[PDB]
Amino acid sequence: HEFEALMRMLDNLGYRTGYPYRYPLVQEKTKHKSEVEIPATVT
Amino acid sequence: ERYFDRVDENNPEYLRERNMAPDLRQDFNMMEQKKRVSMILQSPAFCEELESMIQEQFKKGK
Amino acid sequence: TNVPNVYPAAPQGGMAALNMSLGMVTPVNDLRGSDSIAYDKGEKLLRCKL
Amino acid sequence: DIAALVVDNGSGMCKAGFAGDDAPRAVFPSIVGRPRHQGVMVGMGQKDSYVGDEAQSKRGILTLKYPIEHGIVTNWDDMEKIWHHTFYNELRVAPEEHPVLLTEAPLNPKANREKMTQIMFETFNTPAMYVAIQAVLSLYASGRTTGIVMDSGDGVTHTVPIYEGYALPHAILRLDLAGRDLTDYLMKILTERGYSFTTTAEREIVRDIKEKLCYVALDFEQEMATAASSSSLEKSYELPDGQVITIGNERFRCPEALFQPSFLGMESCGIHETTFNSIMKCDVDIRKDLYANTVLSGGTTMYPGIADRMQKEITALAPSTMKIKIIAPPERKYSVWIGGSILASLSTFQQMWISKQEYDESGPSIVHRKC
Ligand SMILES: Nc1ncnc2c1ncn2[C@@H]1O[C@H](COP(=O)(O)OP(=O)(O)O)[C@@H](O)[C@H]1O
Repeated sequence: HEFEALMRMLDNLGYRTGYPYRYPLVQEKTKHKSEVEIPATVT
Repeated sequence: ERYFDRVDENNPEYLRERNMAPDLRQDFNMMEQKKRVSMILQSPAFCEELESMIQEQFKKGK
Repeated sequence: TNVPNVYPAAPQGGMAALNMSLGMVTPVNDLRGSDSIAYDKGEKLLRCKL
Repeated sequence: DIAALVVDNGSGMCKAGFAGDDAPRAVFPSIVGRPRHQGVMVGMGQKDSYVGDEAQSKRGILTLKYPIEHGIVTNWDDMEKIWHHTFYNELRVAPEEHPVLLTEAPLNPKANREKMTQIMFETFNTPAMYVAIQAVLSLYASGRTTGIVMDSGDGVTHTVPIYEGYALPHAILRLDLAGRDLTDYLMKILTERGYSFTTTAEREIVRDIKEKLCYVALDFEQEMATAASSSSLEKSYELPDGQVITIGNERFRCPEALFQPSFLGMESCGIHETTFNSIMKCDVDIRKDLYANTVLSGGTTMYPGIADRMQKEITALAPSTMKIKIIAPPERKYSVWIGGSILASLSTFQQMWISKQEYDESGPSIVHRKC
């Protein structure tokens, strides 16, 4: 768990490492639950 | 006697009932079923954002 | 074609330059935009401070 | 308790209501009718000119003309008549007691705002009046402060992107392709079926036909093949004189001029291409949000299947990694007024009103100072 964060630090700048992450990471935009927001018509 | 009970010419804002298009008849009912204007004002988190955004956009310009 | 730039490092101050390069690459406040509505002002302020 | 008034004007529709209300009080077409036949009946009701909902009842004996075309007023006297009818006959409120809120198109000539402000202070003695952008108010009615909005009315179509409450003036795109031109095209393509409509009342009849029996095809060529090879895509309209017509093939032909203006022969591109170009004109960093928030506004976007076709056409031009979604509120006809009903209700908006006394030393250009 300590090595994964360090190695992702190394990958962020441009060090093209080939280390496979056991735990994949995704950034996604946060979700809303205000009553103002209207859902989309389609998928 | 319903016809004696009420008169079309007694109340103009009841006279509006006779002269409505059907889609105009739905639009009012659906839109006051939704109560969007009430929703936006009653909900604070969007509200003070709109408040301060208008106020400090007036602050520097326009 | 070019990776984000890395500031040169002192022999004992490499990771400070690492942090400052990473901070210039990734802003600490990225909630600005469409996510401004998601959080109220008071909670967003604490998130930014922390 | 003095409350502000919100009056939304567009070519063919005028709405008005008190601020803070869910519903506008008055909705009526922006029409002016003058009698055309020889009036010989002594002692009964005749008038020089009919305006509003009453004029639409007597289409047979009236010539109907619109004061606004393409978002630009042509005769200001008719506009005064409509405003007077709105203030007095519809709401029965004094115009000089309550402030009034007004809306207009984003891109417009100089003289329109100045003339509108001059008329609104001088004729009605309005203590305070403000001008706002229609599409910005529609986005406020959707309740998100960011995203690109498409408002297509009966006068003109325009897409503006708004980021953090600011509409970028360079990225605003305007296309002169509206519902009245679609009505004219529908009349021209109904000519070939054997039914002929020439007068203005018949134009209103054709507009009602378009509102009732039109839809947007997902695939144009496949729908032509289906309509040519079968009689399933046929509906019957019943005219006010009792005659019955069959709309048939034309139902998906009239709205398709929105996407391909080559049918009308217009040089400009389609509406989806216009939205895509308006997104291209913005900065890269915000483009994600512009592809994430898109709302439809205006009565022209009430054709069935408009959202699916819009999403498909935008996704075709968009990058593959981008996510495309289209938001279509059910009350997209009256969104702009709703936004106005939001904007007048705020506690910071009372200082945003134009002062009556300040106009005396400023003049008609004061709105360009304050708005
Ligand atoms: N239910 C409907 N279905 C399809 N089209 C409609 C419908 N109602 C109105 N329209 C079209 O929208 C136009 C009115 O647009 P509108 O929202 O009044 O524009 P504006 O208010 O900006 O003048 C009409 O000309 C008509 O062709």
